[PDB]
Amino acid sequence: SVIAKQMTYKVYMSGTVNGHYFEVEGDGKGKPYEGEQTVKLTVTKGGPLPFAWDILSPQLSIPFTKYPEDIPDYFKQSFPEGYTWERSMNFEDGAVCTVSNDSSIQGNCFIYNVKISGENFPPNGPVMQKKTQGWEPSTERLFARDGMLIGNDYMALKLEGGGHYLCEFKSTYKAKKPVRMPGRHEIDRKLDVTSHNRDYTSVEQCEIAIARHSL
Repeated sequence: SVIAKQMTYKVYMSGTVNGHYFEVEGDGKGKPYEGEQTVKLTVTKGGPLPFAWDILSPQLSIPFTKYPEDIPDYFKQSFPEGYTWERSMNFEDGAVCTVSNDSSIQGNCFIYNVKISGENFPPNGPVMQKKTQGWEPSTERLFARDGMLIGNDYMALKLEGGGHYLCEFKSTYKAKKPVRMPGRHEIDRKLDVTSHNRDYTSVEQCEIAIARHSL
């Protein structure tokens, strides 16, 4: 098996949010065929971050998605060569993040190299004021276009006080070799920061991701 029942990963993140440069490194692990994973992150430059951790969390592992047998797994198939992706996060207050990734493999361990640029978070908004309280469970909707997978997800951050802060995700996933393409399908996810030190220079997250047919 190119992809084992138990795998680890390494993530290298770098970027700028509202002009603040940072880097994050992480060690992850999980069960690719069960859609379960966890990761432990360390802020290696620019910490403590002056912005909400929640905006980094969806950039920090799609091979850990449970696909049923009858839906081709674009992500697992891409290995050993791997894939890249591009994503924009378009917040309801005009803030935008642009994200890019390379995903490769080293034995039983994935390597992710992720780059983020976030701009125009309002100084007094929930991201710069660290008032977000994690993402709601979501359903990303995916389809094939020219050997790529196109994803869209209407995401929502919880707010201190009980409101929500909306964000349109648009993602394009690109295998490095041609793979068997799936039809239209959806991935249900839950993503949670499970713990952190008090200044978020160490942070742990978990994700459950499961694919199913579209209606």
